Amino acid sequence: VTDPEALLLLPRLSIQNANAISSPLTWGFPSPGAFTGFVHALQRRVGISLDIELDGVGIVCHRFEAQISQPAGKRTKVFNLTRNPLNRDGSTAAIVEEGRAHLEVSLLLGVHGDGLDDHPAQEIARQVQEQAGAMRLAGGSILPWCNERFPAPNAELLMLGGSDEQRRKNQRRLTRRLLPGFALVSREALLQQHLETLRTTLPEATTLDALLDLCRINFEPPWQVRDKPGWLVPIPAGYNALSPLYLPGEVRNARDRETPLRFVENLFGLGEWLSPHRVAALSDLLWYHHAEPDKGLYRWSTPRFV
Amino acid sequence: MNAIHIGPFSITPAARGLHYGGLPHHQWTLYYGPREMAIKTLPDSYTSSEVRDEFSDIIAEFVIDARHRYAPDVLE
Amino acid sequence: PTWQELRQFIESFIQERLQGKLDKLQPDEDDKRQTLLATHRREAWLADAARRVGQLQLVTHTLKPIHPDARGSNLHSLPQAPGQPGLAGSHELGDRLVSDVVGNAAALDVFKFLSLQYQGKNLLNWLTEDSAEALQALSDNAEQAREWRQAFIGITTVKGAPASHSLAKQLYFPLPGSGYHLLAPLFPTSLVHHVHALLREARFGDAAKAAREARSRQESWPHGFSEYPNLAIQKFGGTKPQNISQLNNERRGENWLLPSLPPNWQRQNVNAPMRHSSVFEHDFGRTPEVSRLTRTLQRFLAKTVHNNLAIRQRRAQLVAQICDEALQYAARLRELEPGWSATPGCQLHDAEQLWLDPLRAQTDETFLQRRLRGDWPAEVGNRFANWLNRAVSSDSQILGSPEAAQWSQELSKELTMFKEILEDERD
Amino acid sequence: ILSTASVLAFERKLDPSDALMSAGAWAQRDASQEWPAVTVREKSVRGTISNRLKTKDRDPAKLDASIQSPNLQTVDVANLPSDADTLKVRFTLRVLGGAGTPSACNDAAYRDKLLQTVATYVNDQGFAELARRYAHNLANARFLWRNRVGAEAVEVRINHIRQGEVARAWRFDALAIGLRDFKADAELDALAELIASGLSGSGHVLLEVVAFARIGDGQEVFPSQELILDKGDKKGQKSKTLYSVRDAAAIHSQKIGNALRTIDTWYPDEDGLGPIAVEPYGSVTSQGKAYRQPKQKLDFYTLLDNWVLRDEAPAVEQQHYVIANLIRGGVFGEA
Amino acid sequence: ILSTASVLAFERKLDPSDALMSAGAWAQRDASQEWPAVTVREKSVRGTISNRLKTKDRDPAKLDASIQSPNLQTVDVANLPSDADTLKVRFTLRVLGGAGTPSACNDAAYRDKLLQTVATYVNDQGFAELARRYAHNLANARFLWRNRVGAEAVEVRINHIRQGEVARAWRFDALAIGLRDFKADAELDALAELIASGLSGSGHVLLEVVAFARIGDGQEVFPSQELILDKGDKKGQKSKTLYSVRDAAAIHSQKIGNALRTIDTWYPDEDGLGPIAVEPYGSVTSQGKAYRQPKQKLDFYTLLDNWVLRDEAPAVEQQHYVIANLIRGGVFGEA
Repeated sequence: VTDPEALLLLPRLSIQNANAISSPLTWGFPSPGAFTGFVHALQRRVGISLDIELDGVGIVCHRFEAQISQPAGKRTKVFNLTRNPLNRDGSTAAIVEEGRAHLEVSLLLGVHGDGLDDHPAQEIARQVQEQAGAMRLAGGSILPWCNERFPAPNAELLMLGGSDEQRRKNQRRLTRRLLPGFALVSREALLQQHLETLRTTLPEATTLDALLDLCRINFEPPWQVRDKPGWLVPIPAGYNALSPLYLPGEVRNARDRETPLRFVENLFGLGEWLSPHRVAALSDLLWYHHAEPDKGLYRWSTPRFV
Repeated sequence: MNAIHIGPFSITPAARGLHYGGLPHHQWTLYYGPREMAIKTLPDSYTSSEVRDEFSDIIAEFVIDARHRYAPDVLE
Repeated sequence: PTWQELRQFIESFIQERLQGKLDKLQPDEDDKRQTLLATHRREAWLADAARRVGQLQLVTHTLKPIHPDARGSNLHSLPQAPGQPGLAGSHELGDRLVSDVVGNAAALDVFKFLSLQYQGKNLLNWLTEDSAEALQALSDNAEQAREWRQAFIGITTVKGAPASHSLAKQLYFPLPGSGYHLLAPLFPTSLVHHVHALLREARFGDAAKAAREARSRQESWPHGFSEYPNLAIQKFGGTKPQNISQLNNERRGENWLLPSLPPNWQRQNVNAPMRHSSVFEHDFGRTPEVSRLTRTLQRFLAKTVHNNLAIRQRRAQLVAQICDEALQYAARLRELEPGWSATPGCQLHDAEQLWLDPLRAQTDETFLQRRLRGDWPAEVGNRFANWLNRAVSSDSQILGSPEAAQWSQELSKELTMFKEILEDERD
Repeated sequence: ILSTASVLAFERKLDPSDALMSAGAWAQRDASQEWPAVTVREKSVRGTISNRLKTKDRDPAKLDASIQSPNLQTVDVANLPSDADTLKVRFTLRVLGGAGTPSACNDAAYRDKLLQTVATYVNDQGFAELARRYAHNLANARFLWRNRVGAEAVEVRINHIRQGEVARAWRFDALAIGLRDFKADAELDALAELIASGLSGSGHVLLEVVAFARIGDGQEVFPSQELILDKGDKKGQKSKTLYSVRDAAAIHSQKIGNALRTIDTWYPDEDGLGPIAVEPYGSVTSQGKAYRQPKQKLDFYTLLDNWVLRDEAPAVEQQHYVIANLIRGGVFGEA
Repeated sequence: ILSTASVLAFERKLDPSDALMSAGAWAQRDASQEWPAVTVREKSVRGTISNRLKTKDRDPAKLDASIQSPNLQTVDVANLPSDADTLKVRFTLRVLGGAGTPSACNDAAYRDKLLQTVATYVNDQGFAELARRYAHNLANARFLWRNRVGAEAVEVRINHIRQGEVARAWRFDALAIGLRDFKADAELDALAELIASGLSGSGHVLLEVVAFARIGDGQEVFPSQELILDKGDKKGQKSKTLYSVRDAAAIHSQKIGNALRTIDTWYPDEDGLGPIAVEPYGSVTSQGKAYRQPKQKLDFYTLLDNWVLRDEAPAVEQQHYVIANLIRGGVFGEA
């Protein structure tokens, strides 16, 4: 919703057991809403004391490992589980299938505020790094890099460049820092135009079918494969309204009785993983919240991408 | 059980049964006449359709190789 | 139209249920037939159904897939269609909607008593309107018909207070100006059932299996097929999927999650090309991603020009991906040893070694640290361009026409970008 | 009236990393940064029937027919190399601050009462006994589990990482410190002071825990076995599967946490076992029996509602158990 | 009424390792730590028809048609080099102790009764006969299964590894010590006392056992062999796959365990065969017939349910068999 005055690079963060089930329809890399919520929790915890705002997160995902296995005779996969403790009668409890993933991601954070002029860049960078080293990113603990060879501090780069060439060199150096990974971006325009292409191909086609067609490998008879522009993952694109926004004390057993609750349904969109050298600026990769609370639509996206 | 005859193909099991994992298993053998092509260990709970579908990939590969091996010549 | 045919159909339904439970019980004595026909043969069974419709609930989004010791409010609501483009949901389910049933595993019979097609339509939409054939086909008295209609139509409306349990998920969302909403999500079991049905047609359908056989026979077919690789199975009910919901009893567990995976989700290893002559043609080129990219360039090089420039745009994007992977290869070459390029060897591609190992400038103070700074090696991509010249088709029709000119233009532009990327490696 | 909060959830304080397992030689433990990792391999087993028979298949003909059919499995096995008698197990522990602060709470009054109860607990005795027991369970390598059973010598090195360097190095003989006695030692008290300051603090305390076990040359190490459901599939699967991160055998973090939380020596049953893991309703998976039942007044939930709501503060041991549950975490709250 | 527990899981005492086989020469076996490992190479076999016919192909035309077109296979084969006659097999055994205590037990009172039963056994007759027979099965190289059947001379060296150093060395001629007679020898009694001290919990016993067998120059050795589910054609008709850990042939640990457990000379059938491996229902896969069937009251489960549940103590050799089963370990217990 705003252009960041600076970009803070949180380095390689090893998230231990992240929620591999991103959505009721998708598994794998966690939701971008988890990353945006983590950055908002960082702004809630240490952002206010530094007189800065932390909005917008760019994910690089340097490493992914899924705690999964492939059973013999099946081409699908299953989630490795954890043994929950027994009940009070000594019996095994009912198992809820929860999957885990070891992530290694680096985050670009959009920083704007007067506190950037009040503190050194390395000071606020080290403060938000030591705050983020005791938090969670998708349900997993963050490994804060103890007793390895060379630890990685941040590099907060001011986006108000004095010259266009110096700004370009800063963005290319920051892209070179986060090199072995893929920027995950939102593709609402690509999914909508592919929906229009399928509607010209066949009418009454929903956005779900256009999302599904952009993920399966289509085999065409003369036997070739229908190509895709990018990786084109199905991402959770936010939450849509399923109920009116009830009063803060209205909903029974809410998390807090001061925040209003509204039952939601998952919104599914198309995301794309790209090499981060294929972007004009690294501020395009930032994932922003977008509530629009009168109509539900509690989305996260990448505005100012293309 | 009994052999599955798919054209010239015969899927015949070994009379001995093993217990791979905990479940009982049988070593099913796929022959094209006297030549075997795939020996695979399959459960005794498998139906005949599942035993057919296990060897269907090798069957289709041999069919493709026979089509591309004895194709007639082309005059242009 | 007539109430008499609806009465005949519901009497036939309860008679079929009576003879089914008589065949299931197989009773020949102990007066079980009289007790069976004393409660499931007359209108009082409908009154007994009045004791069963209040327990069941027809829902589209439920909480019971989240931890089964949680008791929340499962609600049947169709979400509004979003005005923003390019995103899907359960709002896309229009007439292709299957409503899940939650409650006891014994009252569910009355669900088909609300899902028959007597006059040609579903009886819940028949009971949502005050029709002339309605309220007479099931009850002789008016007030009994009204209370039976209210109880039978209450299976759609949510019961109890609006509530989400502690074991359910609740996630704060930042408002634009100074606020939060708590936003408890529910499992879209109707949407999950629709996606699972579509995947069932895609993977085990008759037309899909026929297209798979046509691919296996390498013959033509009027329609294609799909594969859906890397699917994940998430069983909700451990040993009792019927306890979760009725739709989860239709598909026993098996959430069938789509692979939203990053491209580095299957990182094999990092290897150092010691005794080899060129990195692009021996080790980097054998990775499967650039393999599929090179086969894609081979397929797109020998093609018609009718969509040419648009295809060329795709081709430009395609060729960009390959040099991206080259940088990605160099990226995982940042994960190797600092001084692997200084090891002994007769041939180890020393022309590329200034870019292969950037960390040897830390190893050698002046033996090779100043060499990469003074040389500024950016011609290596030109060598990679030579390898990329092995990615083009050997067709004279492309060379005669301007297709080779456009290929050389986009190749020169992308290796200009690659050489500019390799130039400022010293910063 | 001080009703209990309907949602009440606590973060996992003392959250460990996955215990990376590598191999080497004893007296080379100082240069253990380049030790090769233990790799999980596959092997085949042909056993015979040795389970109990239920008096319908005990006839000699059917039993001989069952033996005549060969029972085969594939098992994931982790072994030491045949020139490395020492197993090194390394993980990172983050002692998080705000141990008594819940993640979620409905009632503001219940949150204030719980914070006041925890604050009185820190003002009275602190986390000093609990961090002593946590430092004990770090000091003996209980997180090695079956790797600790037949080892010749186990030694635990624990390094406090303040910013990027080892602020304080502790070295413990893990076999000398028992699995059931919680005694007093000066280095153990210093580690207890550090862990209690991390629990009482606002940030986090970072520790690197490495355990070297002299199991034997080429012996079988025991990483965490992965819980994979067969789900009634037709094709037979591998019976035993192990856990690894990247060609490197590992133990799950919850197993290391369960070994770290094995401090509960105050359950009403007899302590023939010794300490058990801090669980609500005192569940022990190795026994199939749950101590600290709610029919007695010593389960975690009734102790919390007595300590917080009705102001019935229990004994100091049960207060230690309650705060150990709060450090452990969990999802609580009636409907 | 003292019902037996649903779970009575026992750990494995006498833990073996994967016995790696290297190659070398006789009279150079003293310096054998540098010996190159036996490689599992590949070769091709042409299999003629040599099995029983099913009274349908017994016609000469179809038999000659099958013989005219035979079937080829690729086998993993492990051989000595042409200049190496001696096979060396190396593994480490770990005698743990605490054999009476089970790892998991649903019933505490049944666990106490079993502990009292094993304690009264040890007070009456400790691990003296059992450790003597285990030292016998180590002394003769029964873990050389088909590497012993035609060996010219077998020599077994057992070194007690204490603090990484050899505490005591034993050197046995494995051909003089038979595979069926359990006689007495002073060095064998010392090894029996060491395994007794290991099994009683009075000490930590790790042994390095190296067996040198004279098979011949280039002769085929017999390591452990893996199960092959699919032969196919992408894998070039792989009919036999032998076990190897890292370019080095090896025997499975459980094969060494089964060879070490061959102490049971007290089954109700005649001992003309000799000892059999200790197992519930005394099963031999090569014989295909269970000695100690559940019908004749001499198997492990009925003897354990008489000795512990109903205090019906069996004979001294039969309670030796029961305690040997407890040393072996298992998933004893009903469902």
